Amino acid sequence: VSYPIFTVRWVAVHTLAVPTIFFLGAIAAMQFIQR
Amino acid sequence: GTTGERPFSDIITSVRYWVIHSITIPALFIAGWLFVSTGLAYDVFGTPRPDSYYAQEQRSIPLVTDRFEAKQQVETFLEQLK
Amino acid sequence: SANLWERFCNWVTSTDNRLYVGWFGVIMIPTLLAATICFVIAFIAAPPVDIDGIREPVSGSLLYGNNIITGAVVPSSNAIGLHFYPIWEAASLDEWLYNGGPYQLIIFHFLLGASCYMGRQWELSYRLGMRPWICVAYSAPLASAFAVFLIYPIGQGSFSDGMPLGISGTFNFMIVFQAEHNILMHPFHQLGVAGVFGGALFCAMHGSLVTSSLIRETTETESANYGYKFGQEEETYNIVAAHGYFGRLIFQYASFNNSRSLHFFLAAWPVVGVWFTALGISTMAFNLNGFNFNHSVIDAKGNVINTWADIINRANLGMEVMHERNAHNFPLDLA
Amino acid sequence: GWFDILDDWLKRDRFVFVGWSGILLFPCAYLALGGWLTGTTFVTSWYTHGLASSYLEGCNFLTVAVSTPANSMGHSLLLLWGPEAQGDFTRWCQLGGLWTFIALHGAFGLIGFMLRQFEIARLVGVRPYNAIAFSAPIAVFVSVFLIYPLGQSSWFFAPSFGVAAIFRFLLFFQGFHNWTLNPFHMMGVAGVLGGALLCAIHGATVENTLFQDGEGASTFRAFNPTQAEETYSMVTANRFWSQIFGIAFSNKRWLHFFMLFVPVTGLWMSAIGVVGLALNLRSYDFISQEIRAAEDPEFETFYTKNLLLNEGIRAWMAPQDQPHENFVFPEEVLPRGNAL
Amino acid sequence: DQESSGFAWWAGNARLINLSGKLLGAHVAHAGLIVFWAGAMTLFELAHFIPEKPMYEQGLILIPHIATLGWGVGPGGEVVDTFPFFVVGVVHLISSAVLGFGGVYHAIRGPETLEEYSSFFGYDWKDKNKMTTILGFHLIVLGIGALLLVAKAMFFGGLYDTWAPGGGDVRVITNPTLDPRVIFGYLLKSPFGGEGWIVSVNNLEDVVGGHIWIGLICIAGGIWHILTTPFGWARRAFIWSGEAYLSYSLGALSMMGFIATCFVWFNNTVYPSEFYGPTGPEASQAQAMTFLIRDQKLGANVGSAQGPTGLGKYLMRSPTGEIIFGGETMRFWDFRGPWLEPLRGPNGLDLNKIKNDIQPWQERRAAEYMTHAPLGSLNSVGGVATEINSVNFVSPRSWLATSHFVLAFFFLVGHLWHAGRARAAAAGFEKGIDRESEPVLSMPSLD
Amino acid sequence: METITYVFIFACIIALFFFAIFFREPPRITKK
Amino acid sequence: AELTPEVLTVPLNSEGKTITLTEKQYLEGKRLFQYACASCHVGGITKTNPSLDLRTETLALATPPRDNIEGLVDYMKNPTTYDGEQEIAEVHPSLRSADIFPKMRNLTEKDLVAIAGHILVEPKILGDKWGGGKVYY
Ligand code: CLA
Ligand code: CLA
Ligand code: CLA
Ligand code: CLA
Ligand code: CLA
Ligand code: CLA
Ligand SMILES: CC1=C(/C=C/C(C)=C/C=C/C(C)=C/C=C/C=C(C)/C=C/C=C(C)/C=C/C2=C(C)CCCC2(C)C)C(C)(C)CCC1
Ligand SMILES: CC1=C(/C=C/C(C)=C/C=C/C(C)=C/C=C/C=C(C)/C=C/C=C(C)/C=C/C2=C(C)CCCC2(C)C)C(C)(C)CCC1
Ligand code: OEX
Ligand SMILES: [Cl-]
Ligand SMILES: [Fe+2]
Repeated sequence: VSYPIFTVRWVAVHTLAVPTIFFLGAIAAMQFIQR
Repeated sequence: GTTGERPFSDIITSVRYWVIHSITIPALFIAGWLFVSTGLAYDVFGTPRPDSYYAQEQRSIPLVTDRFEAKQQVETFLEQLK
Repeated sequence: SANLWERFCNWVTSTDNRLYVGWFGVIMIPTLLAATICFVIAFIAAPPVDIDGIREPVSGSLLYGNNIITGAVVPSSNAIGLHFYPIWEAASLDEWLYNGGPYQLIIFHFLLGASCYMGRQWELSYRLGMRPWICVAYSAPLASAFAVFLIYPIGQGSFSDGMPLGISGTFNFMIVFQAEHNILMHPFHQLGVAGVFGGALFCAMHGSLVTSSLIRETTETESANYGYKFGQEEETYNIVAAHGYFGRLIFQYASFNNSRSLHFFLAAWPVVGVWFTALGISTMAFNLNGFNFNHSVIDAKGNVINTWADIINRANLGMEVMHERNAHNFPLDLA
Repeated sequence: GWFDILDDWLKRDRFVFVGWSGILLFPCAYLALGGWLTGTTFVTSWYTHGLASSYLEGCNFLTVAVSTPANSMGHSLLLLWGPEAQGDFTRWCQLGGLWTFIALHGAFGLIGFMLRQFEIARLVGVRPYNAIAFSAPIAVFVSVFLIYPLGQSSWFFAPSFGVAAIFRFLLFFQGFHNWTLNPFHMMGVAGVLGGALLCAIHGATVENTLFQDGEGASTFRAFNPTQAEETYSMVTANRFWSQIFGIAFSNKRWLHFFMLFVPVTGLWMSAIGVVGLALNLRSYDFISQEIRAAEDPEFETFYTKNLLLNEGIRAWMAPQDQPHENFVFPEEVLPRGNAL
Repeated sequence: DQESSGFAWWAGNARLINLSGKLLGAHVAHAGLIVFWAGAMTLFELAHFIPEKPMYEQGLILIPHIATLGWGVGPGGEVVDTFPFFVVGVVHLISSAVLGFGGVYHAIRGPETLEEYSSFFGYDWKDKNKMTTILGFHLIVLGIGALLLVAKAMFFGGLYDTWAPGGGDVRVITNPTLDPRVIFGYLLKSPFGGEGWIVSVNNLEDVVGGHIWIGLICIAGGIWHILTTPFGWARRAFIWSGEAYLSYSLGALSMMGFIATCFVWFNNTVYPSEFYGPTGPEASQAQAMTFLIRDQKLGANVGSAQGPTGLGKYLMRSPTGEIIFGGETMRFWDFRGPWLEPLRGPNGLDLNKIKNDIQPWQERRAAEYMTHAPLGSLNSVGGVATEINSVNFVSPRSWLATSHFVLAFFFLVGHLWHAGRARAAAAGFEKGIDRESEPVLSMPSLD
Repeated sequence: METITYVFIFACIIALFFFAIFFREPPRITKK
Repeated sequence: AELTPEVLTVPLNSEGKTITLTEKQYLEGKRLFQYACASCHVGGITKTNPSLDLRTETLALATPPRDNIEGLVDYMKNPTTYDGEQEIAEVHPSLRSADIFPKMRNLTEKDLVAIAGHILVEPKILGDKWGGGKVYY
């Protein structure tokens, strides 16, 4: 079949995936903070 | 048992996907990393740094005591080098 | 007579009995009858019990100032500990009732019978040509009774620390447990409520989905239940219409279409979760407690920055500091 | 008409069904989950509870939380553009604005979600017994996260969104409300525990009374997705439980409704009890018990024991659990047993 | 060879029930994993091991197992030479490669079945003769092993005896209790408070002696099963199938798993408090000791001291009259230990020895065990759930006991599961009720 | 008075148990 | 709100003279305090004798004075009772009893000074917490 690319599913998936990794990257950096 | 969307199996398997996402996915990661490591996150959410919970001598907590003049009261708490 | 004993064995094993008294039943029925009769009599008329062995009798029976909610069967004395205390071990019944004698008689008989009850849940399944493993599901609530009535006392070194047989007495067991073990901050317990919440969740899930996808065979002013006859050939609900709905609620592949894969999950989730919660009490019976994040996050100077974990610790201290008033003589509670 | 064309699009069978409900559900639901995940990692609870509550401060998955606003705020909605935050975002965060954000948003998200159930059921043409059931989780959230603090002094005494922050909410209700002694609560656990039993027992019963519809041992493949005959022997199941337990089902339609009733009814009862705890109309004591306990220093039940535990909880927790009260409890006034 | 048309993927290892060859590979590859762990872990423990520091404060569970056998230790459990630890570790780790080799080989190269490639090694589950024979083989192998312990104890060095006359030290046992009345007496002992059944062993003479009996008996039954077949009742009672035999051994391990849990938690002898931590009762006993010692030095008469309840602050009586420690520690009046025994008399704790025979080494021993009770958190924070972070510690007795109970339990479930299937497999309905011939439908209605 | 009330209800539940088990409606197959 | 050298300035001897520790010494002391003290002296208390704590004030009224580097260090070698009228090295960890208390074998004079410093710096930071028990947790 000739499937499309940008779809409603694509939107949804990204609304969760994009912030997630951005957070996973943020948290990963926190592991090195100290005092 | 099927709809318009392109079957995940194909996409997660397609070389084109990875050619894209080997760039995109690490990019966000490094971005989130910088968000913290540059101390920006501290200012965006007013989260105290390890040396910004109390004043040097003070051992009291900066508890907000009134709603309407809270914002003003909060700023006053930052004043005492907190 | 073809043979008395041979007939006897045939009556026991008989699948034509209203209640299947099995071979496990031969042990179950007497033990359960002893437990229940002693319980009922105790719960009503038993005298106060010196649970903590400090000569400080705790009354938990109806006739002695209690009601259903407060009333309980008080655990054996702490002076007895893990010692075996049958009726024939006491100078008199008066002494036996004072030292929490009934408690042991009940829990031992119960746990014994309740185990045979599991054994019987296999036997009948065998005699009827159906698959076993039903008893395996019952192993989870049983292992909890075992953990609460036997394992924890063994670990702690006394039956006086086993869960009392009553409503308010059960609440006491929990509050104190939380103080000394911080059970809320333990993975196994968390897995427990996960199975229990999920269980109730899934129970409502399945329940609703099925009953909502019933094939119409009833009148507008007639009970929808009558649209089913005991001993049907075909199904009474449209499992394909059910999957169609729930498949659209979330998304298709996150929905069951296999009734067998469904009911397995329906059984697996709670049993496994309760299995862990049973292992939780059994693990914390040897003082391997929940996470201790007290005074974890501290600032650049060294000051202690409190978390919710600290707020929990304060509540726990109050329980610890106040439980069993006159029972302690020394700083550390190591028993 | 544009409406029916708008309708057409929304009600289109996609991978993730949108629908009219989706216009309410997805925005709120996403912001609610997002707001939590945000505060969980970044926002602090220092200026509101004197607590660290984020990964950024060093909290872990258990100790993290989106804490309630200060007691000063009252029952304020705490709008970003409200008199408190005054449009400021950072201030808004520090005043626990994210709590009312998560709460109110999530609340509407629960409204949209049940509406979705209603909307999807109608389209598929199935009975809405999935929406009726979902009323129990609603009542709980409404009663606990909204009604309860609305009866108290402020949002501050509502359960904070977080693992540990919920555990103290439990211990609090014990110490202060004696929540375990409440009949409505007892019915609650009776429904949940009994519901988690029905779930277990029914699944196991079915899997172990199945017919043989295949030649393999893994009987999972041997199921017919297209109805037809019953996949498990309802008749055998009946005779089984009738002999081991004495009582047994014999009407699948009732058995499944029962599986709906029990857990939904339980949660509803637990809700009513909490609604009473808002006005502090708790089931704390038994007057008959206290009166004898006063006159008679030798009368002791497991009930009296528990109350002493409550006194300990209240005294030792209140100072750091209610900062706004500026509590100061001298060592000598702290209720304590011997040695400990 | 084997795929979906036999079992499901998540039940894969059940496709090997009738593949003796490959089924041997698994057991040999698996046995390598056990040797691998034992080896690699010992070296891991040693790599972190600090000599001038208690073993229980270092999370050791294998090195203290070696210490018990009299290896690298001396007076009071003092670590002398760490070489035997290094040896035991590396030798194992090596043998894992040998076993692992055969394991991999028999499972992917060698014969998929054994019956043809060797009729001696090939077997039939229903072959009651081969089964009791293979069982007879292992019954000897285990039998010799039991004597391997006896040899080390009597000849090759001895064992660590905490009850040592001059104080805990490696001692050569040259007088094993062989009296059957004494030995088999333990089996007739109660499992409750006081009479402690098997766990109540309190001297190496019985330990070594008992193992002599087991060693002989085991090999004796080993020969018996080689040269015989199951009787009449033995055949009409059990189920004879590959799964059935598994189940029997599953419940067996479960039972032993429970016994081991109580052993490491209660026993003092075969689990020295010098290498492991102080046992649960021991620690609570120590606290009573400690403060009895303290306050007495402040001029208090411990004998007549009256506690809050009027029971006896420091000393009270047991239900049978013996003089014991006071407080909540009344539940642990069944505790026996080297440090405490010299204070005990014919009627329990002697008030005269307590008054002026207290030795300094006992005082600090009590202090030691008191501040090292088996209390801790999952994240390893020693003390009560309300303690503060500082002392990173959780008694090895706690780790072992909890771990081995979970395993023991799940194995009892594994038992029920596999025994229930075996009964249904044999009679033939482990795959569903026969749609045509439904048994229940042929039984009269009880209604 | 209270004790009596508690035991009575309890005794009533046990009585019910009996009738529920041994005096139920006979579960009839197919032709129901 | 940080560990300044202003905070790490503790009295060296009885004659008023002071010493200034470093963030390296502090951490090292804190670690060593966990290694050989925390077992009984967690959070400044004394499990085997709750009557005597590690409060600076308590150490000051000791005999001899133990509220300084020199004091504590001497104690860690030859410990005495609160009046000093009795040596307790036999039932208390010390250098002259390292054979009895293996943990004290490694410990060198540098370690002793670090541990001593830790005891004096903690109350400066924690305050009432350092002295009290569960009440201040
Ligand atoms: C449909 C989805 C939806 C819904 C129901 C809500 C609902 C809410 N949001 Mg919200 N939000 C959404 C999507 C949604 N949000 C999205 C997608 C975002 C991301 C941009 C946000 C971001 C967001 C933030 C950042 C905040 C909220 C907040 C709120 C709450 C208070 C807002 C308020 O006062 O409403 C006002 C209601 C209206 C404006 C509706 C008016 C509709 C009428 C018909 C229009 C009339 C206009 C006309 C000019 C009037 C003329 C009258 C004349 C006399 C002048 C409320 C629960 C606040 C909150 O949670 O506080 C704790 C808050 O601070 N929202
Ligand atoms: C001597 C021990 C022993 C042996 C030899 C067997 C052998 C067998 N079992 Mg088994 N079983 C045992 C103990 C044992 N069992 C115990 C103690 C239990 C109770 C839990 C079970 C429960 C059980 C069930 C429920 C089933 C079997 C089945 C089987 C058969 C197929 C094997 C299989 O499914 O592998 C497949 C193996 C896996 C899918 C791996 C499972 C992984 C586990 C669950 C997780 C372990 C957690 C781990 C410690 C954490 C690691 C962290 C991770 C991040 C790395 C096979 C004959 C199956 C069968 O066909 O019945 C005859 C079957 O359905 N067993
Ligand atoms: C103790 C763990 C263990 C062991 C020893 C085995 C052993 C075996 N399994 Mg198995 N299995 C296990 C766990 C285990 N399983 C678990 C947990 C699951 C669930 C996921 C399964 C699921 C499963 C299925 C579904 C099947 C088996 C099968 C088999 C058999 C054939 C293996 C095969 O196909 O080779 C194929 C080998 C390869 C593809 C290459 C793997 C590389 C090798 C084997 C490992 C090398 C080890 C090491 C790194 C090398 C050291 C070398 C050194 C000594 C020099 C074999 C006896 C099959 C069977 O029934 O046999 C007919 C089969 O169909 N297993
Ligand atoms: C089973 C026996 C056993 C016992 C008693 C111990 C005991 C110990 N180990 Mg150890 N270990 C074991 C097996 C065991 N280990 C194995 C098999 C391995 C190989 C992976 C290791 C590898 C290992 C390392 C690398 C280290 C230890 C360390 C330690 C010590 C510190 C304990 C600790 O912090 O762990 C805490 C561990 C946990 C809290 C994890 C609990 C995991 C549970 C069991 C998961 C259960 C979930 C369940 C399976 C989910 C399945 C359900 C699903 C199917 C639905 C302690 C003495 C440490 C040490 O010596 O330092 C002092 C150390 O560094 N161990
Ligand atoms: C559980 C252990 C076990 C068992 C039962 C078998 C069984 C078998 N193996 Mg074998 N094997 C094993 C472990 C085992 N293996 C290991 C660990 C390895 C890796 C080194 C191998 C490597 C291996 C190879 C390379 C081959 C076999 C083969 C065979 C088969 C032919 C018999 C044979 O070669 O013996 C012949 C040898 C003897 C009869 C005598 C050996 C005695 C040794 C030298 C002493 C053992 C001492 C022992 C540890 C202590 C016991 C004494 C104690 C009672 C006091 C047979 C089915 C062959 C095969 O596939 O043919 C079908 C084959 O080519 N095996
Ligand atoms: C683990 C090793 C092992 C295993 C698996 C077996 C397995 C078997 N043996 Mg056995 N045997 C062994 C070691 C072993 N033996 C040793 C070492 C000896 C030498 C003493 C013997 C001597 C021996 C004889 C003389 C006979 C067997 C027989 C049998 C077969 C039938 C067993 C039976 O029906 O018992 C079922 C047991 C009962 C019905 C009795 C139950 C009552 C028990 C003993 C008491 C309650 C147990 C309780 C829960 C545990 C508490 C401990 C207790 C001390 C208080 C079976 C294949 C018989 C056979 O078929 O011959 C080939 C037979 O006649 N065995
Ligand atoms: C607030 C706010 C907002 C919102 C925001 C958002 C919406 C966000 C989002 C966010 C997000 C959305 C985030 C996410 C995150 C995520 C994460 C971070 C995750 C993680 C994960 C993990 C970690 C995992 C784990 C696991 C599990 C769970 C299971 C098992 C296994 C594993 C381990 C894998 C706005 C702007 C509107 C407005 C203002 C305010
Ligand atoms: C069958 C199968 C399987 C399994 C497998 C196995 C189980 C294997 C095993 C394996 C093994 C079991 C291996 C072993 C190995 C070992 C080795 C190889 C060793 C080595 C050693 C050495 C080398 C030594 C040396 C040293 C020393 C002495 C010290 C120092 C360091 C060192 C370490 C170097 C699986 C599941 C996968 C899959 C399916 C099939
Ligand atoms: O009992 Mn109930 O409480 Ca387990 O802990 Mn110790 O003893 Mn008594 O004290 Mn706490
Ligand atoms: Cl209490
Ligand atoms: Fe069902």
